Amino acid sequence: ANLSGYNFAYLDEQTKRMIRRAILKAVAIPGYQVPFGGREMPMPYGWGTGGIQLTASVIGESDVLKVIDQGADDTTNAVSIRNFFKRVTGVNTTERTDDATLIQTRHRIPETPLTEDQIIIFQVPIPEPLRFIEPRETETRTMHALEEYGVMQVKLYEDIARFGHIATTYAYPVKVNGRYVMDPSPIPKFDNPKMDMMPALQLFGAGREKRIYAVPPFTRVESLDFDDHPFTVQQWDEPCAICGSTHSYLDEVVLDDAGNRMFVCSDTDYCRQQSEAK
Amino acid sequence: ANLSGYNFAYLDEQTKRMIRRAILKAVAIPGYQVPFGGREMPMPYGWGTGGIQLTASVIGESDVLKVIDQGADDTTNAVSIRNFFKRVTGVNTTERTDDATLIQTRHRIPETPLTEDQIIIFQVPIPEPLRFIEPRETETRTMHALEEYGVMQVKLYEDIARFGHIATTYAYPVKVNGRYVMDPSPIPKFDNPKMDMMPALQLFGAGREKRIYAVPPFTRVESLDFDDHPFTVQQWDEPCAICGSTHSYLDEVVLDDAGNRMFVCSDTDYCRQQSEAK
Amino acid sequence: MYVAVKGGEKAIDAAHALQESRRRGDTDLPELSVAQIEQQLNLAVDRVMTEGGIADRELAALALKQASGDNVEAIFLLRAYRTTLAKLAVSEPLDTTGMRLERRISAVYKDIPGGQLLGPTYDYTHRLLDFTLLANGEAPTLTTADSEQQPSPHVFSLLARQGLAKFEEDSGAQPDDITRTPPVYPCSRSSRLQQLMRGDEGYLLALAYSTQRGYGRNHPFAGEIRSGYIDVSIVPEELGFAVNVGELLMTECEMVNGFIDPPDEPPHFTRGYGLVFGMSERKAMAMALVDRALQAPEYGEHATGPAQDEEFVLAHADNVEAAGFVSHLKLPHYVDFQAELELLKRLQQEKNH
Amino acid sequence: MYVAVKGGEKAIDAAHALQESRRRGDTDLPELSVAQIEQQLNLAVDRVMTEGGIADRELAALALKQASGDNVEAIFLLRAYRTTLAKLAVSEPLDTTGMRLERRISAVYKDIPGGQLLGPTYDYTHRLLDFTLLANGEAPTLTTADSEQQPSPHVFSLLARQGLAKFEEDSGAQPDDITRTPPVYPCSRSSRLQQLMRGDEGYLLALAYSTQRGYGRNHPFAGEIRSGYIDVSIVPEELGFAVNVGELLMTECEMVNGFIDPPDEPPHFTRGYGLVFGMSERKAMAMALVDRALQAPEYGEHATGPAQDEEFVLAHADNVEAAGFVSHLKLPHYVDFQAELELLKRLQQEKNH
Amino acid sequence: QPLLSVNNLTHLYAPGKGFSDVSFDLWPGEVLGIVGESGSGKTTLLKSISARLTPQQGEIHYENRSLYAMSEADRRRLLRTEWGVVHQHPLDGLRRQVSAGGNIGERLMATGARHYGDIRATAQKWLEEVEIPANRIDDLPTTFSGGMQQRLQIARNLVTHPKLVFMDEPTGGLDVSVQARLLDLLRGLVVELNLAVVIVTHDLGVARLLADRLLVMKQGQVVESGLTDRVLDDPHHPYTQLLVSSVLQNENL
Amino acid sequence: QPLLSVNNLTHLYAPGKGFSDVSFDLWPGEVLGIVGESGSGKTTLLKSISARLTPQQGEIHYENRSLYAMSEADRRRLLRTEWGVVHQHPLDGLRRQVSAGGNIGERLMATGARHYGDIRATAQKWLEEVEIPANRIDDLPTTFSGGMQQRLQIARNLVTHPKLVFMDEPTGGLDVSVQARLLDLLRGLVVELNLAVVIVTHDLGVARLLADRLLVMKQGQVVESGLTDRVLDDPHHPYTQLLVSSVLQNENL
Ligand SMILES: Nc1ncnc2c1ncn2[C@@H]1O[C@H](COP(=O)(O)OP(=O)(O)O)[C@@H](O)[C@H]1O
Ligand SMILES: Nc1ncnc2c1ncn2[C@@H]1O[C@H](COP(=O)(O)OP(=O)(O)O)[C@@H](O)[C@H]1O
Ligand SMILES: O=P(O)(O)OC[C@H]1O[C@@H]2OP(=O)(O)O[C@@H]2[C@@H]1O
Ligand SMILES: O=P(O)(O)OC[C@H]1O[C@@H]2OP(=O)(O)O[C@@H]2[C@@H]1O
Ligand SMILES: [Mg+2]
Ligand SMILES: [Mg+2]
Ligand SMILES: [Zn+2]
Ligand SMILES: [Zn+2]
Ligand SMILES: [Zn+2]
Ligand SMILES: [Zn+2]
Repeated sequence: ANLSGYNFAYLDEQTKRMIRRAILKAVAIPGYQVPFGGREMPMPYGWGTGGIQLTASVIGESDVLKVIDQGADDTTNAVSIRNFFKRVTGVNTTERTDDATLIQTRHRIPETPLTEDQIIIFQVPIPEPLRFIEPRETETRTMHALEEYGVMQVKLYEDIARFGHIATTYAYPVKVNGRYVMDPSPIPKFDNPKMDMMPALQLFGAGREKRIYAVPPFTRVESLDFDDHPFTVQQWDEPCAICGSTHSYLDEVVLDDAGNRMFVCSDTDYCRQQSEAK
Repeated sequence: ANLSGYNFAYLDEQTKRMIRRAILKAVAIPGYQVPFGGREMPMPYGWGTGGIQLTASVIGESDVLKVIDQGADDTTNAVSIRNFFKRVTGVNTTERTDDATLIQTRHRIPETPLTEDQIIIFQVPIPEPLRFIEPRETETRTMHALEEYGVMQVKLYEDIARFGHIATTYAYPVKVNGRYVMDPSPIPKFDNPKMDMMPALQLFGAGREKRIYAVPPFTRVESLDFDDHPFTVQQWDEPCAICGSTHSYLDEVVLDDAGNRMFVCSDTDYCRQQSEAK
Repeated sequence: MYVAVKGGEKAIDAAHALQESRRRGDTDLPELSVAQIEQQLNLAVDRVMTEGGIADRELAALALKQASGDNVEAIFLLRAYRTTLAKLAVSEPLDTTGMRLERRISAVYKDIPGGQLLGPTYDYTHRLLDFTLLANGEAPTLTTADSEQQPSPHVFSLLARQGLAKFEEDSGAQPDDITRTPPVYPCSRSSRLQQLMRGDEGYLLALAYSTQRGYGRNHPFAGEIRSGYIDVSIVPEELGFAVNVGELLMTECEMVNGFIDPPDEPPHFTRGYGLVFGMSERKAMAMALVDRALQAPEYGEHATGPAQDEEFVLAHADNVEAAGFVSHLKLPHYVDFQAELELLKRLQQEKNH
Repeated sequence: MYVAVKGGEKAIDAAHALQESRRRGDTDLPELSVAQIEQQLNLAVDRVMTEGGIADRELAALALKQASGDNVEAIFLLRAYRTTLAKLAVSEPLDTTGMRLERRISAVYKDIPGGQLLGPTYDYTHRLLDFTLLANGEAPTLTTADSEQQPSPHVFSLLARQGLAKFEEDSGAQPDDITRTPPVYPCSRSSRLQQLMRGDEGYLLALAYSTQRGYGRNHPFAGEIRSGYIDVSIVPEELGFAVNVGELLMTECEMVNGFIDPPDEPPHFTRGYGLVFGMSERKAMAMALVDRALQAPEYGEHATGPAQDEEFVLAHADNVEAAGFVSHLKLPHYVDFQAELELLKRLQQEKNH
Repeated sequence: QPLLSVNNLTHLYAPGKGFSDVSFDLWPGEVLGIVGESGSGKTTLLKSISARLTPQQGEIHYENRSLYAMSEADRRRLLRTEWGVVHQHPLDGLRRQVSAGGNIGERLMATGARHYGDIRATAQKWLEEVEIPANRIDDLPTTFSGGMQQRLQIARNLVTHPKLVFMDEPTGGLDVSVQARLLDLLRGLVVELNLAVVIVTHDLGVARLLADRLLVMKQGQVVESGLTDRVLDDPHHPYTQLLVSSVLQNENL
Repeated sequence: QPLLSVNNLTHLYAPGKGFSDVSFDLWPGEVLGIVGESGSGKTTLLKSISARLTPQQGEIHYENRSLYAMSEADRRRLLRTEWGVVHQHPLDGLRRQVSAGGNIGERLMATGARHYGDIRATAQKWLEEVEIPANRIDDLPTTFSGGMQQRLQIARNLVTHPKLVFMDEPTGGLDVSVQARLLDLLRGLVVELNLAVVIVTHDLGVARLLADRLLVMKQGQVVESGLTDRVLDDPHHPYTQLLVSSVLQNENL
């Protein structure tokens, strides 16, 4: 339970309510960056404050919280955030995706498909998919308002002309509900397909940049691409060195100074499930 | 004498010699900003470090040092600099212009005409007269090299077109030896005439900006102006409230909250001389 | 074969223990007290209060102690602590004319009503390292003058009465609160000043310095700098009349800027404003300079420096955000970097084909 | 009639005495020791050493004590003290591969040879004000692991061996020394790095942050951050062979930056470098980010942010210069302001004619 | 019904700078040339009727919809997919840091094109249409000559086959041969695709060969209008007579 | 002896971009026309011969002094007081934040003028010379139309009565009436003051009425040169024939 001297989930009720109104607006306007009066957390800005605030505003006593970073529950920041939530809520926690009611993640969508009533909360550094093309909010806001997305299409076409490929490899922009160009957070392109027509509700929090957006269940999410340069996901020549999976995003572990390396699933829960199956 | 544990004049001999070579080059190239490897002083950058370094590199045991700020010897920074020099050199000091062999000043040239063998050392924040027109050194250096002074003339003409007068009132640019446009330090326009064909050597130090320049004795110094908008000096409707002088730069002393004020000479030594004459 | 193991929690705990031990340092030395930091490192405390958002000297000193003197970490600690507290009141507007002066200076006139009161300052000191501080010493026995505080009207009031400057009038506009609503560019001057007060001291100092060097010049003169105690009053709903809850040590800076010649009024000086907790002044001066720079849209000024670029200045001013996001690169980024590596390897293979 | 009187010297002396008394604070509290500041406020000391130019922890702590915790004033004190000392030697180039590691992390790979060594860090702490520090406490009894330091090759070496990055080669070029010759823009990378190491932490942090937000993006990943003890060696003329004069605690940051595709070589990651005294890292990270940003002319990059504007960044980076020039406005400016006033009064009279 | 209808349109920066009380219609497959004194308000009018400058008075109706009563989103959608705008300064209509191929392909992708190869092929074909070598596709416009930039802008604004193109002095910086190529291209587009054009020009030969009607502008006022040949050969207003008399006469050998 | 002498001048950004092996003379009181295909190297050549682009090969002699063997200071002094340069884009030859009066008066003050009233009067007189109202003197060029900016640039570069003026398409953005005014002004300056002009133009009428000789440039090479009338009426090179045939013929009523 909550026995730390702080309000449940550490946010005062006013902040929770403001964030909840923001969440509802975001759901009603898929892909649109809803500004919200976010607060400074015990974690520094840029270390997951937006996801922390979203989880604190949605989480209840019966929720089973899963926190992952780089697809792993044992990552330093995942451990920190999960311990904070255990302190200020007392909720049950799990590393198993299929048992989680709330999944707060940084840069991965779990390999295990999500299910109805699950909520996955993404930590987002840059909520504006046009930011690296247009650094100014004064311009990107108008571009989203008027659906003026040409600079993005020009960026993609110039990337193809220069390198023969789209240069963006993670946070790959996606069109949501046929209207809004949205940043999917720093997930690798491997995970973007999972966002399309998913039974779980997706929430996205950028605490430093003060934005919340959402993709409701069963919403179209299509990565920007070309017919002759179709969206392609990361591939590796090796399977997971532990579970042998060929269908998972792999992380490269450098073993020695002589160039010896191995590749292992970024999704440690999926890796454990695969290893137990065999 | 010097009994403080520091080298005479606080600078090591290498720094004095480098500054002395810079001074000689500046003299040979009137108006040209000579870069020099200036050092951090006990006074913050922007509080007279360049003048301090120049005086330390030129001063000797038999010199009679006069230090003034706003024309007054008793000004806070003047007292500080003079006390520092008394500590690290032990030289005789004076408030009388005609008895000084070295005069270090901030924003005034004394009303008392200077004489042969006197050196007046100006503290300069911005040694580049084109800086407020062109903030970049990469451009102003070339403009001085190629004698490309049009932006300054355009600034003056645009000032006349806008306000009917040249907007600059202190640090008024001057052409030196018919060639170099030079910043005279933030002395008022009132003092610029005194620089023309003066028997004393004028040195200018910008420690923060790392420049030294010079006007040798008996060198032409002409303020940039127009025939129909000739160089005009500051004027006041009142004489000095103390000595009654009408020929001195006046400072405005606010006496009460009801708008009562008086005007008194900025040159306190000149004011004392005038008051003693009457 | 390789098996995953749990190392995150214990490594984190060990790292935090190491940091706490380093903070304590040599146990032969007595542990620093928060009172000592508050009293003897008071300028660091001033900065931590101003940028953390809470004017509580003890809390700022506590944050500094906890942060091992890291001003950025202490500022973040105080700022985060702010989130846990309830807003019990909103003060009546401060009235700096009622300040009990520790220091009052003006660069624009040699002497002014109320005089040049240097107060406690390092100005005009010779910055020579004082090695006598390596051992205990005796503080100077202060000399004393008359105890009366002479009337010290604001210099800008004397400027405005002459018509040289414009009085800052209050139309009753409701201030914007960037702590409750995220900033919307272009921001009102109230929002800009709130953000500047919370901004990084070094960043704003560098911006103001660039303005002094021609990158968006505003021709500034230090019209007045005051440092002293100002009373804080509230109007509680319980009682319905104003109550004085105490006083705060604050520094206020009013800068004269470049005059303007508007079409239908006499030409007059522009102005900038800075306000900070404590005695440290340069933050207030830089705040006034950058406030004037960001006033460019009001005056139709053609920007010549980044200090006039509102979004660039304000979006990167808060060192909580900037330090957090720069430090976040320390976080594991190997998924992303693997996505980058895959692309780069394919590009190299294609080029070498 | 009015007669001038002498007030400057006595007012200055009184002001300095007031500042010294404020620095001492309440005499009931024991006076802070420089050793205490060195040990327990070690991150402030790290910043003061890095920006003051002298890696002497005791001197930095002394400056902090003398500056009442004002990091800017302490930095200036140390920098000024540098001028009074003779250069007895020039070190042989540092070899960071020989560092005795207190901390070593890499964001680009989950695990690396030598491991992720978090060391003493505030990273992953919950920034909740620790009120137990208001009273004396007991530092944690540190747990212990194996004492051997595993081989920790630089991550960039592993990148370059794969061809993903370019080794930083030494052609024997003589470094520029901005302490002996004023900078000449455009500056060499050696001069730029020397200036960045001396630069204001907050200014450079804000610039790096702006680069992360699209104002001159460089796609950075924290390839490696190390903090530890590195030996310093010299070659005295008396003996003619190298002697180890001791070791310094230093932090080194290597950033992997956005890859490039040069016309006649495989595409590869760019890189940035940061190096500071002590444990404080964010200065090193910001230094690497801004170093990469200022590498734009080498890579023919079209500037999209002020962080890429070499003169704007470097000319205003040194907080000694910036703080000094911003503070100088406190100096009397009444002669210049009188000139300004005369012009403005004439303009008003002419307009009102 | 007119494709574009302008009634009592006015926009004045000051008393005489801009245009005042301008009315005209335009239909598909028609060219409205605009000629007159430099500084007469032609560029201002072209901006106003192209949804780039809100008029102080009057109304603009496009397909029977008031132009400035629409949402900003609708106006930008028109300017992206429906309209073409050729600026007096070519770089104002180009992306400086985007290749010529990208400058052309932005418009195609705005119309739903999503095949990179087809977009590039169309861009090369249109570069050859305006006599820009197809091997300049990946070069930035900053490396182009003034006339090359002008032709790139024209190709960019014609690639989507818009229903209405506003052009400000499109022949500026063009040699007579490539000018003739451009005139033939525009005439063919107008006759075949029913394209409508509003062209500001100072070359009365281009106006005569291209414009179906003319507007003569002096000091912000349309002083004469009607059939192009009638205006040029039978001018009634003194300024139009002066303008036609100032034409540089040529001789036949 | 020729005022300007160009021998084997070459500057190529790439194999075909720019100009190669260009030689010609110019004397006082003469006008060298430069015509040719857009992108043929005319602006590049004009920059090179006007001390703005160092050639890779060849020599330029001004009054028997090698142009690029001189110091940079001497070249800038020539461009300040001796020469005039009219850019293809007018704003490139103007100070955006400086009024028209200041833009003109900069050149006068560069020649030693130091009377504000006389400078302003001369600026107004030259504004009226190019048919810009004298009440626009204090307006910034950003508020000027393209043709107004062009004429301001011309006035700025002619006010000092230079011995040599390089012009890149100076008639761009000008109506035919003000174009005729400008042609008369330039012809008068050339005949009276012995001004020499190198004018790049795409209007063959202006070249015929103004240029004494012509150079025809194709792909960076002078393919034909000689007396203007001979080149235009008796072209030998195929490209020159194509160019003259592309001229828009007019009719006399
Ligand atoms: N931004 C502006 N501010 C003030 N006046 C302007 C502005 N833009 C154009 N003008 C003036 O409006 C008039 C019309 O300009 P324009 O329509 O560009 O002429 P043109 O028909 O030659 O293109 C000109 O006299 C010009 O000086
Ligand atoms: N900076 C540059 N880089 C590369 N090519 C250029 C550059 N500037 C011009 N060019 C090329 O050189 C050729 C000559 O250009 P220019 O002399 O401007 O032609 P014009 O005769 O039409 O003025 C053109 O084909 C152009 O694309
Ligand atoms: O602004 P916040 O506090 O909500 O942090 C959001 C994200 O910003 C950082 O960048 P990242 O994507 O690498 O991961 C970090 C973090 O998850
Ligand atoms: O750079 P430094 O240290 O040599 O200081 C030169 C000048 O810079 C400041 O500006 P100021 O003219 O008001 O007076 C001060 C000082 O005299
Ligand atoms: Mg026009
Ligand atoms: Mg050209
Ligand atoms: Zn696996
Ligand atoms: Zn007097
Ligand atoms: Zn990140
Ligand atoms: Zn000053």
